[PDB]
Amino acid sequence: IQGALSAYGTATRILQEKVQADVPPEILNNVGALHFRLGNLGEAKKYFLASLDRAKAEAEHDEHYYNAISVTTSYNLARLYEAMCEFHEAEKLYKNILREHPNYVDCYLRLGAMARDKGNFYEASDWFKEALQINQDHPDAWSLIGNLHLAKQEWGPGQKKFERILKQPSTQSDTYSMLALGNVWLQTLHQPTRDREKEKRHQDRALAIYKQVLRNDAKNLYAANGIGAVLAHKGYFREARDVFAQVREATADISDVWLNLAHIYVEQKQYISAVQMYENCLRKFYKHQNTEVVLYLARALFKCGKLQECKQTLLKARHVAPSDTVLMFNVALVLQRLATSVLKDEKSNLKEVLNAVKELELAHRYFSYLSKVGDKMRFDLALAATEARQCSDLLSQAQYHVARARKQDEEERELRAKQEQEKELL
Amino acid sequence: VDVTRDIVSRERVWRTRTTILQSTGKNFSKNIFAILQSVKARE
Amino acid sequence: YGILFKQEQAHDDAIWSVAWGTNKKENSETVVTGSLDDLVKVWKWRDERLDLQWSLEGHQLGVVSVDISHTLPIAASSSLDAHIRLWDLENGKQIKSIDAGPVDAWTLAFSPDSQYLATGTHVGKVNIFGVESGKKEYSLDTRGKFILSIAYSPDGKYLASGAIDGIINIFDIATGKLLHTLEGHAMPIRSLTFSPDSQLLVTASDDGYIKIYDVQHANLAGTLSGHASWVLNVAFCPDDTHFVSSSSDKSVKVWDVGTRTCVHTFFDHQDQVWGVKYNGNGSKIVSVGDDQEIHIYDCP
Amino acid sequence: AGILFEDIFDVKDIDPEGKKFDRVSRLHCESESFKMDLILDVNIQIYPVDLGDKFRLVIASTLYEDGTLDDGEYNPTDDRPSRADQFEYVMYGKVYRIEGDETSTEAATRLSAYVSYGGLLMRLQGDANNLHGFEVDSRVYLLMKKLAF
Repeated sequence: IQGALSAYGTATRILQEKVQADVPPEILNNVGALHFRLGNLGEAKKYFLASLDRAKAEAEHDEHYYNAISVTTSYNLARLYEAMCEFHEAEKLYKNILREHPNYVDCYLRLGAMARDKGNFYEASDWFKEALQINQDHPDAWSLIGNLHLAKQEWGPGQKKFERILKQPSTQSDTYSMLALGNVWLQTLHQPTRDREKEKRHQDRALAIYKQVLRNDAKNLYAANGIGAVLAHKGYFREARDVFAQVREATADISDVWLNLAHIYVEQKQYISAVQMYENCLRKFYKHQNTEVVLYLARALFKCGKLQECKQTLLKARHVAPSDTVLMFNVALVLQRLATSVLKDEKSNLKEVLNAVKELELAHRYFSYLSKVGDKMRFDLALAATEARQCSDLLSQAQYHVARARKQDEEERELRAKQEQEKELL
Repeated sequence: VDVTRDIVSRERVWRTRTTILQSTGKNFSKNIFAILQSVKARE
Repeated sequence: YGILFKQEQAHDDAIWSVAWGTNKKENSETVVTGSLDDLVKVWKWRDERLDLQWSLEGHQLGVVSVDISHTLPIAASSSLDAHIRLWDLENGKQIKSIDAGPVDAWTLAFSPDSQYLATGTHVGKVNIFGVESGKKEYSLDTRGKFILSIAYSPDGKYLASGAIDGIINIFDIATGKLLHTLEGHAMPIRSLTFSPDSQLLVTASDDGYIKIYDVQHANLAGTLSGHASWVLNVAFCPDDTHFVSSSSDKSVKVWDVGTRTCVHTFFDHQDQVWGVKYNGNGSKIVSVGDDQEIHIYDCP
Repeated sequence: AGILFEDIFDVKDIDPEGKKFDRVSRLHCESESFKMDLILDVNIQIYPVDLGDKFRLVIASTLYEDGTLDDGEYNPTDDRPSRADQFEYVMYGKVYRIEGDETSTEAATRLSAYVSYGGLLMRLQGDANNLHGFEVDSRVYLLMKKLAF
């Protein structure tokens, strides 16, 4: 994208030596279009404003249609304004195209996206279906429809119909829809009914989908993306790194690989290679504290940098939305892990015995509060009884060791006195 | 109207959905289906 | 329009809120913050410099909310340990510890009369504890999901609450009854505050639009496009001419409350800012966040 | 195995102080996932690298996959399948130093393994967890390969 820019810089000045002729809007619009994708958003904005001002001047260029040139420049300009933290100006510019040419699709599709930020039930779900009735042969507008049903996955099995609408041969082949099928089929995994010869068939079906979109497209990465997911679901983590390696190497800047790769690493007791992979996904400017990552972050952590620090990330996660039950359960499981790691074999510092009981008390208060909640993590939390029994015998061991604390107190007091007397000799 | 064919005929779409699926590079399936087939024979 | 003071490494852990005074009751010169490292530092902004005055401890979990009483030089601190401990900036001692068990403890809300303290409950209600009592005086019966933000008005005439699904609940602190319920958002409302005149009500949702509604008739006064990330903290200038907006994108935009325009933006924070608050006059703008760096923004 | 390290880097600066030699240039890559530095010297004549190139750099302890730990002598006539068959630039060196941000009491967080490839240096300055299999005076391979993405 720098080469077209280098050519446009010189083509802009090479059109001034023959005569005093202003630059046509058609060159400024594309040079600003290149800079729109770049970080020169303000500069592309000046390019688009000047392309608008120049194309407006074409009062006799009725053959080249200055009007379509101002339309495309304003379209890129509202596309930029939506991206310049300004949806008000993008709405007004996109409505200025709607008021003059309602037979346009992208200006009508880009308006629903702006309201879809506030919620997936506003004029987005309505504008997206209104665009399809005017152009049902628009694969973009029809593929947008299935994206509405992705908010609520309750249309798991029933989405197959609406994804198989434009599966007619006139649209074929379409990798977008065929892979959306494999995705809606993979979402059906992670279920305990695999011994019922039900999920194995699902694996083989999605694998056939992937082999087909592989035979027709060897360079599509998403095809191998699901194949690695199934091979990992088959139990081959040793052989999933190799399939994900080709995907990582091509582009590893997709949010999915940073995670799919990170599960093998947390699988082979390499949290040292898994915790950075999770931070790197969170390097994107979209959130700071996600729940789903931090769920994957604590898996088999037992280490001193992996228990107390894991609480800090857990609190960072519950800080954004405490309403989840699994955060409130794991914060208790880690609290019990830490308290049993100071009140069983330790024989450790004295202040920590005072602090461990406070943590154990808080964990026990959470044990009672969790048990009254109705809904759970698709798994009833009736098994808190073993945790309560562990905290009981933990209370007994803490009351046994708090006396060791005082014994070590007398030990250190007599050590300091038997040292002070040696110093008095000198 | 003519405003549709006035714009769909001069613009340039360098990227679309299916572009996003393939790598920009050259990663055929000879190195993919090989392991994909090796995993099925061991089972 | 810039930054005056730059406090590097203001904490061991990330700061989640910041409180500063606006009255003359030994509140505007001291800076009370609460971070996740369980250090309630009492910073004394003396000699135009951010000095530590007190270092209060005791919270099991990181501090979630810090605010200065309006008519009083004392303070308090909430966390997720269901133990809301009151403090004093006059001695650096602890007044009391409201055990808001078992977990139902959220951001604080000093009354302007400094007599009540609102705290969210997980059941959806808004428990109004008493400052000198500690007991649950009266609780608003507006159930739902959870209260994500509670605020008192500077003159004490209305009260709002941010839910998890973008539901403003305009209460009446003068009778204790739900009057309006503003649902102009579907995003979890992070925080909100009241205008110095109790006429406008800003809402900091997770859609990056600053939809400033009204309270007198419960209506929207205009959609302001905020940041691209989620507006975390939002405060009004004491002289009521502008209002700042903390997002989760290392971005300190200062929007206008009259024209709805960014009048200045700060990008000195390497991380996302978490707390923003004005001074007593509105020139110094203190700011905290995960950078653990307290910046003092002057806009004369 | 024997993979002491593995990552994707990309050339961010090529010989910056000026070119000191003619067949050798400093690459100042940065990593992509673990966020490591690299200062590498490559034979810029038989394996030319230009800016903005990305390569996968696998620092290995042996070349045979089973990790059977060869001696350190050169024998070209060898059937055994190696890791060098899927890379393009393989070097063989000797880690000569491991600096760190140790303090007197607590441990170090950032390490720097300096290895030297027959004269052509390298410094993998990262954090103290990815630099684990590296101990000073031990033989190590390089194995890099350019990603055509």
